[PDB]
Amino acid sequence: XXXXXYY
Amino acid sequence: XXXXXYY
Amino acid sequence: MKIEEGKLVIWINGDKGYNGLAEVGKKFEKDTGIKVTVEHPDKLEEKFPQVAATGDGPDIIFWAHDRFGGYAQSGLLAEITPDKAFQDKLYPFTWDAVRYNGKLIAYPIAVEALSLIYNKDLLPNPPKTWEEIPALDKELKAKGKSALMFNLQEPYFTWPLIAADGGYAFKYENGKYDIKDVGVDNAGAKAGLTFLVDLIKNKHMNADTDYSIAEAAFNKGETAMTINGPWAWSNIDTSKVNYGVTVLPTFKGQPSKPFVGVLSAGINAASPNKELAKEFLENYLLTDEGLEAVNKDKPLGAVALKSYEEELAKDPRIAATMENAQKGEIMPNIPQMSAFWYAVRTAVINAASGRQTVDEALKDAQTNAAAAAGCKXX
Ligand SMILES: *[C@@H]1O[C@H](CO[C@@H]2O[C@@H](C)[C@H](O)[C@@H](O)[C@H]2O)[C@@H](O)[C@H](O)[C@H]1O[C@H]1O[C@H](CO)[C@@H](O)[C@H](O)[C@@H]1O[C@H]1O[C@H](CO)[C@@H](O)[C@@H]1O
Ligand SMILES: *[C@@H]1O[C@H](CO[C@@H]2O[C@@H](C)[C@H](O)[C@@H](O)[C@H]2O)[C@@H](O)[C@H](O)[C@H]1O[C@H]1O[C@H](CO)[C@@H](O)[C@H](O)[C@@H]1O[C@H]1O[C@H](CO)[C@@H](O)[C@@H]1O
Ligand SMILES: OC[C@H]1O[C@H](O[C@H]2[C@H](O)[C@@H](O)[C@@H](O)O[C@@H]2CO)[C@H](O)[C@@H](O)[C@@H]1O
Ligand SMILES: *[C@H]1O[C@H](CO)[C@@H](O)[C@H](O)[C@@H]1O
Ligand SMILES: *[C@H]1O[C@H](CO)[C@@H](O)[C@H](O)[C@@H]1O
Ligand SMILES: *[C@H]1C[C@@H](N)[C@@H](O)[C@H](C)O1
Ligand SMILES: *[C@H]1C[C@@H](N)[C@@H](O)[C@H](C)O1
Repeated sequence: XXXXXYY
Repeated sequence: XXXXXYY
Repeated sequence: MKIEEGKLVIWINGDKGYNGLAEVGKKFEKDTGIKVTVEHPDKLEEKFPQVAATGDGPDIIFWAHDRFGGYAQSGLLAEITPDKAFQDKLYPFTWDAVRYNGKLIAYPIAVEALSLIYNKDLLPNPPKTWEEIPALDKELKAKGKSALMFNLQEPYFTWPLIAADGGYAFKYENGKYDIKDVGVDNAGAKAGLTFLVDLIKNKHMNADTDYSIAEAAFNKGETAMTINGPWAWSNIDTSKVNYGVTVLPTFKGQPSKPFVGVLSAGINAASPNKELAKEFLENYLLTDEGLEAVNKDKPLGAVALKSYEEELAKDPRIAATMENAQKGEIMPNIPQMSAFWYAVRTAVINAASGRQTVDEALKDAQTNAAAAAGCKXX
């Protein structure tokens, strides 16, 4: 993980 | 807005 | 926002044969009155999820299959239902690449594998091993050239070396991928990344080298070798460099093991043109004629359609593509792939820039890749 979103 | 990130 | 009833919007990467695809779409429109617009946005695979449902997304998205499981988990892709007779038209393993949670979620188009591309005039006999590349560079440097340039910014290009001596993404166990068991920090992965960092430390490659830099360098005859996929052959053809396509070099005696993509066409689950998309893909695109049109624009690789692949197999460049593909692995399509690629991207950049040691970089990658994550990000 480590990134964000939201998809 | 309403989206996310983080860039 | 461009989706409309009775029209099709298609996204495909800008290095692929989008003009050839537009031509199949032109034929589709003559036959059905359904206009087909092909677009090639930057980072289309990252853009897709957030614009698919209500935004300016496409009716059809073309990308390697590894991204598709994640899309499907979020309900973004229409299940496809080709009949057994149509399925029998394509190699069985290509259907497996686009099967996720028991369902087909895209049409397989072509198998993309990385190969070693070399300048026959600068280097009539390419190296069999990664280990001999430093010496070859020193030689070529003396003549104002370099041995090898390829895209270091995308982990797709460096993974084959990292995997060669034992690096792996997720452990396959009890018939499924174990998302908590990541193999990017084992002995083989460390050896692979260490060799890469050393190439950079000893000035045989540049840590900021990217796709466009490596392509120009090779196509302008300044570097003897590059690593790239079939789509790249068209531009080399234009350059008139006398090139060969061959098996990737071994590392510690083991084949480079590229992660292999199956270029696939997914249908937007929120498109009001799903039936239209199915018809285009099954009856127009996945035909000898449709694929030839895209292939003659930019080569596809080893196509999924048996009848056409049998014609392409005569090409030694395709034979090389297949050989590298067989020594690698079709990518998993599980949602956790994007976390994996992100972890490796980060580790490679940090290690190559000297901002972390290999051991530190890969340890962090293993930790991050394994972090639990739900279907909406993380
Ligand atoms: C960012 O959102 C996450 C996730 O939000 C929850 O789950 C998502 C799927 C759902 O859509 C949403 O409605 C929630 O149920 C939250 O857990 C984070 O806290 C949130 O971080 C922002 O807000 C917190 C404070 O609550 C800040 O400390 C963070 O720095 C974030 O704030 C910035 O990010 C936002 C978007 O740019 C801005 O509002 C703010 O600049
Ligand atoms: C980030 O969002 C997730 C929510 O994600 C959604 O729900 C989870 C269960 C699911 O697995 C995922 O796919 C989505 O559906 C929240 O659960 C996290 O708490 C949130 O983490 C950030 O925000 C929280 C506070 O709300 C922080 O405690 C975390 O450290 C994260 O912080 C991020 O925002 C901070 C900016 O203030 C930064 O430190 C960091 O970028
Ligand atoms: O580098 C990580 C990246 O690799 C793969 O992307 C390839 C793609 O499969 C090829 O078709 C071509 O477009 O080059 C891309 C890499 O630059 C994965 O498919 C992708 O998900 C991943 O992020
Ligand atoms: C912030 O900027 C990035 C880069 O343009 C976008 O991709 C993102 O959607 C947001 O607009
Ligand atoms: C969720 O999945 C999307 C599509 O693959 C990524 O672009 C995003 O960064 C995250 O991994
Ligand atoms: C996060 C907020 C916005 N991007 C939504 O579309 C997703 C589902 O959750
Ligand atoms: C959010 C987490 C990750 N995307 C970081 O790169 C940014 C700056 O913040």
